[PDB]
Amino acid sequence: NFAPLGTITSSSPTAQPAEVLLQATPPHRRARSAAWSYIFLPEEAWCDLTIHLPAAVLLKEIHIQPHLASLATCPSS
Amino acid sequence: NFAPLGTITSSSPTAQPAEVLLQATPPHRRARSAAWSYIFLPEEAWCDLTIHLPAAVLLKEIHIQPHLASLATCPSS
Repeated sequence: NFAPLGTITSSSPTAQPAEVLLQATPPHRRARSAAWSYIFLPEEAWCDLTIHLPAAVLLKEIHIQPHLASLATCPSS
Repeated sequence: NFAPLGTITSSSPTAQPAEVLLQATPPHRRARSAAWSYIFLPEEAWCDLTIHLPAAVLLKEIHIQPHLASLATCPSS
């Protein structure tokens, strides 16, 4: 897992910092709050997150874990 | 709402009774257990529920409310 060594950023100027998404140890699977949250404007359809790595890597898999306490907030695609 | 006056049944001989789904007052939004549950066999794809009414009615709408405490169990279609 190379994610903890990189830097995460977003193009929305009003987004909560998301450096907590890269921690190696996953949060508890019964937490009452999502680690990272994003609020959509009524005319918005997509949000973006960019991860920069310090050096080139042969990539094979991407893992994303949503907030299990409430799956109504899982991204649609 | 004509549902409370009808009878509900299912074609699976090993299904939990589902007469509680017809109650007029909805359960609490923060309940820790689903009102009705069904367990799928590994070769099963669909389950069925039939509601019989005592007299003919001009039907317009159908409402179904899943278990909000865990949306991973919401039916796919």
